[PDB]
Amino acid sequence: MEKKTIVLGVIGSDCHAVGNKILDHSFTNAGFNVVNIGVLSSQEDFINAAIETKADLICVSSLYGQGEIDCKGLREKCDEAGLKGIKLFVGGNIVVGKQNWPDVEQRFKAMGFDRVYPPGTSPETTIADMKEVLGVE
Repeated sequence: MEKKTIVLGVIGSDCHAVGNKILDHSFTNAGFNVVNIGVLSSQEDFINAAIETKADLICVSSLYGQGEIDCKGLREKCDEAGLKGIKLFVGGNIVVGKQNWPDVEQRFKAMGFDRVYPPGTSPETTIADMKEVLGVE
């Protein structure tokens, strides 16, 4: 519930000249276990890194570099049910497009067990990482 295993990949909370801050409210945040999963999103190799964290909040700020394969890879990590991380947060996802976004996650977000980060993340997004992923918002 009050899980302390947040793992972030690819881009993320660093601040890629967002012009806000550094985005130090996702790193430690609640002083929980801060671990990096790595680039790409490769859920299979990150299953071995799930032994490490065993992240409840599996986030990858992968701009479709994960692909719809590895997107459906984390659906299989949930549908694994062996390893937790039923709640994912799909950072980036596509590019600039929220209001009337693609048919990609129109159907994949139909289930949308995960949330999505805007094309210009803020910690308002990770306010929701730690919110909905504790259990509910």
